[PDB]
Amino acid sequence: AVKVGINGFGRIGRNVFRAALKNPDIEVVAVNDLTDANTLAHLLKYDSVHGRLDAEVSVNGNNLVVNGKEIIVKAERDPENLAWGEIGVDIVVESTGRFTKREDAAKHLEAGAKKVIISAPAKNEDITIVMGVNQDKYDPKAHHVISNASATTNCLAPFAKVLHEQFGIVRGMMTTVHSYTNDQRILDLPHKDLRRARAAAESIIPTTTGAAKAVALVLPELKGKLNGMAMRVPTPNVSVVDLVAELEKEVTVEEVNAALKAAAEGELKGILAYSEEPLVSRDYNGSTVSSTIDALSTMVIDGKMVKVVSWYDNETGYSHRVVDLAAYIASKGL
Amino acid sequence: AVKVGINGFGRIGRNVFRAALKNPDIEVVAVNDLTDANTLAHLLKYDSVHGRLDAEVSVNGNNLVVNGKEIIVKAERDPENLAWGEIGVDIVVESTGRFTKREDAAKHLEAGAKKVIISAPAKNEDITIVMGVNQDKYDPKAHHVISNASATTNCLAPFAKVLHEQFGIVRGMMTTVHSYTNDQRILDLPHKDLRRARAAAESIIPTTTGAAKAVALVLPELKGKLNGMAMRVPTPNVSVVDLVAELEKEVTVEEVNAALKAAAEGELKGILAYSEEPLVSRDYNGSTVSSTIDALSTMVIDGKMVKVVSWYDNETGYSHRVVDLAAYIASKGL
Amino acid sequence: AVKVGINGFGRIGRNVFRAALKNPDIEVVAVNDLTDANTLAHLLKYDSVHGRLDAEVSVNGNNLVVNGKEIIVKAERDPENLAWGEIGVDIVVESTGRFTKREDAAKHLEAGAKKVIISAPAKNEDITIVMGVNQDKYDPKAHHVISNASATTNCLAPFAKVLHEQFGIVRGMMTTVHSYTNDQRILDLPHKDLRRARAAAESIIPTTTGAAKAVALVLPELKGKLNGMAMRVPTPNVSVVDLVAELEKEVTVEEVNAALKAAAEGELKGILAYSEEPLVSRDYNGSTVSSTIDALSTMVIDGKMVKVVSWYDNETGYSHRVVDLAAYIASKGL
Amino acid sequence: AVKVGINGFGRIGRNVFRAALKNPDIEVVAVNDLTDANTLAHLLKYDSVHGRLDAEVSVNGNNLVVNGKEIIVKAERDPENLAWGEIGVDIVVESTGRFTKREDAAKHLEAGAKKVIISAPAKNEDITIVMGVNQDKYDPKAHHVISNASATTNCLAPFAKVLHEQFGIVRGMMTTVHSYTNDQRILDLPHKDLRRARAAAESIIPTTTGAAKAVALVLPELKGKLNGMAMRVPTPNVSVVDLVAELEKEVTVEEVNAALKAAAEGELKGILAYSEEPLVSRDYNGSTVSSTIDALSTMVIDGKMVKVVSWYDNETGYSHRVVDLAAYIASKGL
Ligand SMILES: NC(=O)c1ccc[n+]([C@@H]2O[C@H](COP(=O)([O-])OP(=O)(O)OC[C@H]3O[C@@H](n4cnc5c(N)ncnc54)[C@H](O)[C@@H]3O)[C@@H](O)[C@H]2O)c1
Ligand SMILES: NC(=O)c1ccc[n+]([C@@H]2O[C@H](COP(=O)([O-])OP(=O)(O)OC[C@H]3O[C@@H](n4cnc5c(N)ncnc54)[C@H](O)[C@@H]3O)[C@@H](O)[C@H]2O)c1
Ligand SMILES: NC(=O)c1ccc[n+]([C@@H]2O[C@H](COP(=O)([O-])OP(=O)(O)OC[C@H]3O[C@@H](n4cnc5c(N)ncnc54)[C@H](O)[C@@H]3O)[C@@H](O)[C@H]2O)c1
Ligand SMILES: NC(=O)c1ccc[n+]([C@@H]2O[C@H](COP(=O)([O-])OP(=O)(O)OC[C@H]3O[C@@H](n4cnc5c(N)ncnc54)[C@H](O)[C@@H]3O)[C@@H](O)[C@H]2O)c1
Repeated sequence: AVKVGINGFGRIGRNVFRAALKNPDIEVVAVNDLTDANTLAHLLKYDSVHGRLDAEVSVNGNNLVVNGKEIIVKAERDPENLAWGEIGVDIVVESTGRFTKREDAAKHLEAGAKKVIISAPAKNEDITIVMGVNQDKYDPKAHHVISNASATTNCLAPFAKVLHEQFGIVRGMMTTVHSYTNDQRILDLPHKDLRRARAAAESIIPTTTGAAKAVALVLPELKGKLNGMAMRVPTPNVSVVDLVAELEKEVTVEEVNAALKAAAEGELKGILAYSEEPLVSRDYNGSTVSSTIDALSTMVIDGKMVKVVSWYDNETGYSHRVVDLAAYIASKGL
Repeated sequence: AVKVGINGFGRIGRNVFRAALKNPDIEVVAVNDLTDANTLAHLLKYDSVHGRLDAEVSVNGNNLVVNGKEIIVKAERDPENLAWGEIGVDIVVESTGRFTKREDAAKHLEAGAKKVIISAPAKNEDITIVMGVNQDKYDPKAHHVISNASATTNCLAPFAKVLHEQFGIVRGMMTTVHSYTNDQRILDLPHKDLRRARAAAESIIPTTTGAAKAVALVLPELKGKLNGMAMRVPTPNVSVVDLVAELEKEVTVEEVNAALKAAAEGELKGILAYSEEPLVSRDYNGSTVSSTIDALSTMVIDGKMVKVVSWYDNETGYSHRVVDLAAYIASKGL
Repeated sequence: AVKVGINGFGRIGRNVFRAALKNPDIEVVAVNDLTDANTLAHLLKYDSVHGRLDAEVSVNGNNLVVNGKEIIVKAERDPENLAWGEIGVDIVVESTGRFTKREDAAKHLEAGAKKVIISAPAKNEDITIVMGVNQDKYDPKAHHVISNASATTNCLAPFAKVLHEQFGIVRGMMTTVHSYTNDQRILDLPHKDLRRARAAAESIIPTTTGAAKAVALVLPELKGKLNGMAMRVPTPNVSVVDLVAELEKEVTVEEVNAALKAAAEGELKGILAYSEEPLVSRDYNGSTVSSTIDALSTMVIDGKMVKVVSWYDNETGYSHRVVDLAAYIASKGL
Repeated sequence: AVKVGINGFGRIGRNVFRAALKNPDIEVVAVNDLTDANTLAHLLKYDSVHGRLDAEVSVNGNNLVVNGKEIIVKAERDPENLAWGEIGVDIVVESTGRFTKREDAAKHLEAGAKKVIISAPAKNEDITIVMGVNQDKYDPKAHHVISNASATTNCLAPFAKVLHEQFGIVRGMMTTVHSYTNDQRILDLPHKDLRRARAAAESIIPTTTGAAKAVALVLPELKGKLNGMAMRVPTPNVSVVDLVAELEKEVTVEEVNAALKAAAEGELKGILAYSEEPLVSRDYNGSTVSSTIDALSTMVIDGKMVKVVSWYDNETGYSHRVVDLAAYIASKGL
């Protein structure tokens, strides 16, 4: 239905493409990176994390060919030269990781695009959205550069929403044991973050995260009530959020879990899931939801302090949300 | 000085041996396991985590020879047959992981030993000790089966003591992002804990930890106030404790860090350490302290909820504490 | 059609079960291990390597239930008490790793089974078979305890057969860069093989392998002409054989590759595959063939010496061959 | 004694710096990279692979301060702006990986340096040297841009030299199971080499190498007789060479090992080592020799074909050879 372009055909760019392949209302007509079609096709076909792409992939000139459909391949380092308008691209998924500033992402609009979805926390964006939490705040008239936040925020926000509405969150802190990403390093290389500069597959690497405070962007009532950190570990994909919060209402483990299960079946179905199985990260590789409560981990002290653990495939879940947001934004008229 | 025997020459047994080599007051004269001297000598000399042992290691008959001293090698799976008495062994380090219950650990006493140190949380032990927290409670007359707790409790207890004494802990929850251990599995094998049954180097594995509740054993005032869990990750060694606690007094990050640093350079020197550097797990491999505060991670919300993160080499640190405890127990008379 | 029993429901045991689910001619009616039905069910449903099993799995009493079919679960350490006869099991897949000697595997026969397939190299087996190479040598009247060799031998034999037949192998050496298995150790632990005793996910570990010499059992003309070793590395599954051989004829890379593809498309279709794609180990996870030639790696030096590289999913490919062998054996009369 | 500059303060650059701190004849007065002094100092102080540097490290403006010594820090992307001459730098270690072509490496000469050592195979270099094999071929008057070959070639050449002199090599093929390096990728990213584009810590990754070919550069008699490949695996450091060669005469494992042991204790002392211990990769971390024979792995088939396996710490060993070459080149006059 709506024509979409993807700038930065990497981990999120390609997984967003995989997700788009399952959404008939979304059509990816062009992608942009810093290599050639042959390379992007090879990477799209064979994935070290999600296996071979269950589709036909080939190349024809500067175009990828998936199931007969041709996708234009561009290699413009400067997004202002993408000429999105000429090929009718309305929504651009900005996932290079280099253009999170509005002034930069806005270059896509200058190139003829209508809307831009930054696949990460942004700066000076017109608004930040987390599907299932605040998409109703999207304004087609005033919002052109939208942030889909981070995978961590998309995992926490949904169940933070439930805990707050049902029991009221006074204050809380979280840690996300997160798999490594391409923003880290193989073997001790320069990095603005001296922790992320260290060999990713050899250590537990503490690093900051704005996910806790970013939750306030989608749930204003939580402003100043949350904070947290991250710990990158030697796993290629799938992460988990560990939240410890003080509640206004006195609760039991059963009550907390019941409320999370109810939200997973109702308001947040497809966004928040609920599991009573003793699973591990590998089990969630490929999961499309944004957050899956690990019910067995739920605990409470004095009926006022609770710990909630939730899984999330930082690649697949987030990419699906990006597509859901694309379709949602389009449904409001471009 | 004091004659020591080690039952279960594994990760702790061997690292305890390395630490013993550095203390003139403790002499390891015999070790017991389930293999021959050739095998134990090879494992002792070459370590995948701690490098080559800086000492001369050889074999005479079926006994070990380290720096000119002969170490008797036994291979009895039933501790009752160890005859520690015949060779003047007074203190036995029980580190097989199979004899944490008093009925099993006491067999060493039945066999001639005077004191037994269980290298883990125990059952029906005379007392559980964490050096730097409650070794003063040790009574040579009434205590014969002693537990040195777990590495996690040895990491948490030291700073929980500082936090409670200086600000007062109302309640709190912790999570330890822990390296995998020999209790886990290489590739999905049967295990009582269905999570620990899964490929250890492939996932983030949520599992239990008695550390939080065990802290009450050495700090009774914290009874019923703490709880937690563990996340086993793909690293071979070094772990980290993440504590989120509600304090009684209002505090600032600087006040919390100052108290921890004071204790680290004061009363808990050698046990608790304090670091303001942005380091990673590999950097703590070989660390001999029981707990190192990652000061850069300390945070506070509403001046009441605090997060404290502490590193610990679960093998080296704990092993050193086992030896310190042995020397301490010996100093009180056998 | 034929009722099959699996002794040792581990990596091979369970992956053989998966393969059997896709073969209407073989029905697994019972499995034996050292744990309960709940544990085996959990392990069968969630695999850290091959993902979630696409089938309904539940427990009923002390039995398993897969897609409405009930699978009997036993927990007999001694195979002689399995009572295969009483439940009509004619073929037993011996995959515990503890009964590779004929006298031990034969205990299944005393228990009522008619044929035993040892899922590994054996001792005193009536015959060793590699599907696609010598199944024609199987004699229903004289062969009751059959070995399906190792995964490495199943990978090498097929193309060693092609090379010898087309160009004649004078002599050769092979090395298999093999993923770790459950016969190794998580962290330096006693092991008859001092190399396999070392932390499996931490090093490149040289270890012996009888695959090269075993090829002689399925290809007699190669007796005394091949030898090799293995190198265990930090990967969970998928291995690769590296064969260097002196040939009788002088050849070119194109000639060698062409002959391998001819065999893959004809004589050994389904057993030997041919690939001209620049892939990596992850890409072969799930591959059901016994051997896939990495054509881009083929190399020839000074006309007479060649290097051929072939991939193989040591779990999936081998398990499918076990099932193919069971079906083949059954087609000859039980 | 001789003033040295390091271009590309990375894995080799920093480890070369470590080796130089041990050689009184080599004085590193400046290093160049693409970051700030604080970052380089931090990376030099804490190494994820080799541990904390045993020296005092601090920063003073644009200088590193190691044990009171001032080390100038530059950040010039273009080698021609380095002005080595102005600071008396005579020998430059080119270890960025971007200037292996003579035309590029020569830029250091234009900037005032007298000699350039390319820490890798090069293009149109004046000469390629492997200490212990052909340093005697270095000509101070004609050789200004020298290559110290690869770590792999430094491992193979020394023992290939012994085998050829003692038995005569007809032809041979090699494979080096190599730890991953910074030229690879964390998670499937564009790369000219489609194999190296794949997640490095997740697969066995075949990749080409001219190491066996480069041997002819230092041992001209082996021209056209060798070739090989590489296999990158999930280990951070330490690699191993696996050579299979056809000899001009029949030999036994004992004779091959005896000749290798003799050379390691004689002519190649310090370059070639010999071990009869059953070790693994982690055991060689820190090894300063270029090649250590794993005697237990030596094999021979049909009298004329041998397999020799040798270990090498690709970072430490090679870095030491770089320093050795610098001292050697200086001793010949600048
Ligand atoms: N990986 C995750 O788990 C995850 C989850 C949620 C959000 N994100 C966010 O998504 C963004 C991308 O992350 P990723 O993990 O996919 O990174 P990545 O490194 O895998 O992909 C980035 C891609 O963009 C390309 N690129 C870089 N500069 C370019 C330019 N100037 N023009 C065109 N293409 C260019 C790169 O070649 C690469 O293919 C980041 O902002 C990140 O924070 C990542
Ligand atoms: N690894 C850590 O981080 C850590 C830290 C603190 C405490 N611990 C505790 O220490 C104990 C041992 O742990 P580990 O990691 O050293 O385990 P391990 O598996 O590495 O070592 C156990 C050793 O005991 C031997 N053994 C087993 N049964 C025996 C028996 N019946 N008789 C004699 N020897 C026997 C084994 O062969 C092995 O060498 C456990 O109770 C564990 O919880 C572990
Ligand atoms: N894993 C591979 O890549 C591979 C490939 C080809 C062949 N094999 C061979 O297959 C065999 C099994 O290998 P694996 O990797 O599946 O091993 P594994 O350790 O994963 O499985 C062995 C199973 O047998 C069970 N067991 C042990 N003793 C038993 C007994 N006495 N009675 C009943 N059950 C028992 C264990 O609990 C476990 O579930 C070995 O002989 C091995 O050499 C392995
Ligand atoms: N790592 C090994 O095992 C090994 C062994 C022997 C030789 N080598 C070779 O040594 C070279 C470097 O390898 P490495 O592993 O140290 O790489 P690395 O990526 O760790 O280090 C390269 C360094 O150079 C810097 N750099 C890049 N371009 C630069 C420029 N234009 N100017 C100044 N600095 C620049 C990078 O910031 C980095 O610090 C390569 O040619 C490689 O093939 C590597």
